Amino acid sequence: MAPHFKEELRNLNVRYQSNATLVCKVTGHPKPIVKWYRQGKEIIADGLKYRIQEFKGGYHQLIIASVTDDDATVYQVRATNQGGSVSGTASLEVEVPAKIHLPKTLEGMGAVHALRGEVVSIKIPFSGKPDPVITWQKGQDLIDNNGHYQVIVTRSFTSLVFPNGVERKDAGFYVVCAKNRFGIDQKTVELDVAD
Ligand SMILES: [Cl-]
Ligand SMILES: [Cl-]
Repeated sequence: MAPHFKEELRNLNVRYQSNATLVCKVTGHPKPIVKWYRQGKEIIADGLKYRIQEFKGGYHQLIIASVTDDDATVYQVRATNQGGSVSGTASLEVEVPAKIHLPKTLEGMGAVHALRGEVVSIKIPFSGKPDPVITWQKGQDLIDNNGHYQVIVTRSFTSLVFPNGVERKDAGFYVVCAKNRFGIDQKTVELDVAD
């Protein structure tokens, strides 16, 4: 009997830093040998990031520890005997709730100290999967790109920039917010401007 997946690999949605477990059940005679792959590159069990467990009745399990977005990909499992070889595939998607990560806080909030005319960037790392929506406000007036401010949003941070150089009036309290479907998080940064 050529190998068969009696129970196929399942797609997984797993929360960041948890362990992800991929399981399948394999039939075949002679008993198939199972290899595991991350996007087409063989995974070698090392006992730490990757562990393999096999049980009676043809069950085969891979445990991927402490899952990062790096682990969020397509996985293959292959079963092979002298009668044939077949693979199954599943995806792992890693849910990270939206979150703002202030490098430095003073008295509760972020703080940026600037001199007049300095081209300031308020740079704010964040997390979230799905990628979150980002907004900035000053107190409570939304900011988009106009003639005064520029917003940068990349995969991992957002920056509020004062491309024309800060003016004394730029002093105040800026609120940055990251939102996805696993949640919302906001933080405030105080800017002060020195002359
Ligand atoms: Cl990036
Ligand atoms: Cl000014």
